This record gives sequence, C-alpha cells and structure tokens, in this order.
Amino acid sequence: DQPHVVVCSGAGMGHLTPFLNLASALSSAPYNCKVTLLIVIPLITDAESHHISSFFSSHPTIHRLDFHVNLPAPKPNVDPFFLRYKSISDSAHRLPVHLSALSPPISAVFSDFLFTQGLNTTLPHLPNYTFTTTSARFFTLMSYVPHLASSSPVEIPGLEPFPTDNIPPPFFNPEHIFTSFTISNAKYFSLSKGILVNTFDSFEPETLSALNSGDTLSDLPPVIPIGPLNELEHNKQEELLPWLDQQPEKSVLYVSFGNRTAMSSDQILELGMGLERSDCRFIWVVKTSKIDKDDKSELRKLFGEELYLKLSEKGKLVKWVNQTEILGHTAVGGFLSHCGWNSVMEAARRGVPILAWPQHGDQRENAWVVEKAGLGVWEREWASGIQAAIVEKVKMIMGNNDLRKSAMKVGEEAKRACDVGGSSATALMNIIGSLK
Ligand SMILES: O=c1ccn([C@@H]2O[C@H](COP(=O)(O)OP(=O)(O)O[C@H]3O[C@H](CO)[C@@H](O)[C@H](O)[C@H]3O)[C@@H](O)[C@H]2O)c(=O)[nH]1
Repeated sequence: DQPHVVVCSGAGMGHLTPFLNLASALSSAPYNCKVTLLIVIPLITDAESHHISSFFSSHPTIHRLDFHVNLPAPKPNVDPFFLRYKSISDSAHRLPVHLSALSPPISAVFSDFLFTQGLNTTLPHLPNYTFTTTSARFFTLMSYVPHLASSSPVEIPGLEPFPTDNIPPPFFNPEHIFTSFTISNAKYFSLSKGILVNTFDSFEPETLSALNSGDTLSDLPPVIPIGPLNELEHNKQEELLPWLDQQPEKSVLYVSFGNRTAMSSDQILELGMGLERSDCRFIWVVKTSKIDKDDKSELRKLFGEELYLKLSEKGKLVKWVNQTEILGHTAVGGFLSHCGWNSVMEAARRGVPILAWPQHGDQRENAWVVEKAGLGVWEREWASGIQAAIVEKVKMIMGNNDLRKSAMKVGEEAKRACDVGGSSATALMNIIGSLK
C-alpha cells in the first residue's frame, strides 16, 4: 500500500515553503503517500509560525512532527539565522529515535541539506533525498565548497565558470559558520539517494546535463529536478485581490525583496522616488517595525507626506502578501525581486518577467540563471543608482515585447513541467514509484 515518507524542513521562509509544498504534493493524488512533516521548533519569525499553523490546519491528513532544537545563544557579529542553521545541522544526528516511533515504518526521508550528515550517518539504511532550495547552478557551487582553495574564477569542470563577484566571500573561509556546516554536510551528499532541486529541465539544461552525464561532480548522486512545486491553497484569501481584479492585464509591478534583505531607509526612499516617477501601478512589500499590517506611520515619516500620498495613490504599500496569489494574478506584469530561488520559481511558473536586484548569497547566480533563461534582466549595479535604475528598467520589464514573450515561454514550460505528465512530475512519480 501507500508509502510513509518524512519531509524534514529547515528554518526561514525560503527553506520552509518548498518543504511545505512538497509535503502537500506527496500527500495528494497522484502520489498518495502518507506524509509526516518534521518542523524544527522553536521557530524564529512570526511569518514562519503563521505559515506553518495555517498549513497544518488546511492539510489535516499530513502529520506534524515537532523536532525540538534549543535556540543557540546570540553571538556578536554572527548572523542569528546562520546560528540557527548550525544548531539544526548539529542536532540532525538525534533523529533516529524520533523517526523510529512513526508508523507505518517510513520508506524515505526528504530533507533540507542541513540534515545531511546526521541522516546519512545515523540512518544510513533509510533513503534520504537531499532537497536543496537553491538553483541547480548555485547548488553545484555549494557542493564544490569543500574543494575551494582564491580570488580567481572558480571553474568546476564541465560547467561555466563562477566569477568571483558571484561567490559569497565566506565560502573561501572554511571556519566561517555558514561555510563550516556547508562543508560538513556536502561531504555526505554522496550517501544521499539523490539531490532534488526546485527547478525544471528546460530551465537549467546545461547545468543539469553536466551534473547528470557524469561528471562534473563524480560523487554526487543523481540530481533530480522536481519543480516548480504545485502551489498551496492559502487559508485566508489575499487582501489585495479585489483591487488587482480592477487593474488592466499586466499593468501592476510587484516589488518584494523578502524578509532577509537589509535595505536602508535611504535605499527605500530612493526606490519610492523611482516608483513615483514610473507609469505602472505597483504592489510593494515594505518592511516595517510596527506589528499591525495597517499602520503606515513609519512610511509617512520615511517618504514624507507628499511622496507617501503620491505613492499610496499609485500603488499598494503592504507588510506581507500571499506571493503566489499576487504573481498568479493576470494584472501583475512584472516582478522586481532579490531572486531568492523560491520567488524565481514562483515567477517562472506564471511567466512573470523579473527585474533582478540580487542582494547576497546565491542571488547573483540566481539572477544570472533568470537572465540566461529569458525570464528577466539583471541590473548588476542597482545599488549605485537606485532611482535611475527603477525609472529606466521598470518601463522595460513592463512593456518590452521580446522579454514578455521569452518570459511567457518560460511560464508555459514551467507549467508543463509540474502538470500531469510533466518532466518534473514524472521524475517525482518515479521516485515515489520506486518506494512501492
Ligand atoms: O511577502 C511575502 C514574501 C515571501 N513569501 C513567500 O516566501 C517564500 C520566499 O522565498 P524566497 O524568496 O526564496 O526566500 P528568501 O527567504 O527570501 O530567500 C532565502 O532562501 C532562498 C532559498 O534557499 C535563497 O535563494 C535566498 O538567497 C535566501 O536568502 C516564497 O515561497 C514566497 O512565496 C510570501 O508569501 N510573501
């Protein structure tokens, strides 16, 4: 009968939502698995807590397993999420006693890469699919981190070189907190049954081809595209939908840099000045210390009254959205994004052209993948002239006919890939089929 599988989620929105999406897909037709979704508690952000609660309330047949990992003490000059990621990696070896109590006996685990060493050493007989949450392109660099020595381009044989400006500088320091648990877990990728990627074959064909053909990266297991993951339905309907319903097709710019972006007040002000001068309407997710989603006093102070009024007449300034509901609306014509990979793939699914302003980490390589696929354009020096960058490029994404067509073609292939019979759905069905 039906396989029982465990999905091991990590921490942070970007490392949570693809695991929720996978859990949801595997619990439903045509996969029809019994799914236990492991959640690391405590959670760090309220966004995480509400997303998880809402998920389990709307997926009653999915079983929740709370995996308690003590919060690490803060340390000066160490990022709190990196400290949390390290605590998860350090705790993964404790999973045997927790997974052994599950019934019926589990057939497989699908896990964040932070769990790799713990799962592949203490549960070596349990098939572990390491589900990376970044692009296939950046995953290859991460898997190569244990072999780094430099300020030269990194050339993984068989792949286009990685320029220095696209590699997080900490990757060259094995003692950096992030590099340390990247190295310790990448060293056990070879014991994973496969690497799953939230991507699709026609989106990263050169990378996937190299990895698979053998070799580049001899010792990796098969690297399997399973994206885009079919979207969740959300408990509460998106509050901006009736307004979006009133806008012409493809006339609204969606703007979001996510929870992990550190834009200063000066940068936010310049961005607002640029938007006020553009012709399109917008939805802009702006971070505010006030907890009430409706309190705009901080924005009024930041922009000043005249600018704020003009901005609020032309678009929506909000604290949070259901992103997939926004990107799925016919009124949204473009996406100014930091290119966090979940956001890239949600835009790919809907064929939404991207204006890429990457901030840190994998985002520059993600932006390059987006530009190479024809899904968007990457503004390499956005931070050196924010207002001008906005005025010139927003008009272009919103109207350029060639980019609109190439982005639409990405959307058609992305939809095809996750539909019944799609290349990604076929790959996932074959994984589940191999458990029966
Ligand atoms: O207002 C919001 C903002 C985000 N989301 C959702 O949250 C997820 C965000 O994903 P993403 O943008 O990828 O996550 P980030 O947390 O911003 O990004 C982190 O995680 C990604 C995946 O590993 C990386 O590519 C980034 O570099 C990293 O910083 C998506 O599913 C979005 O739909 C919303 O629903 N509403």
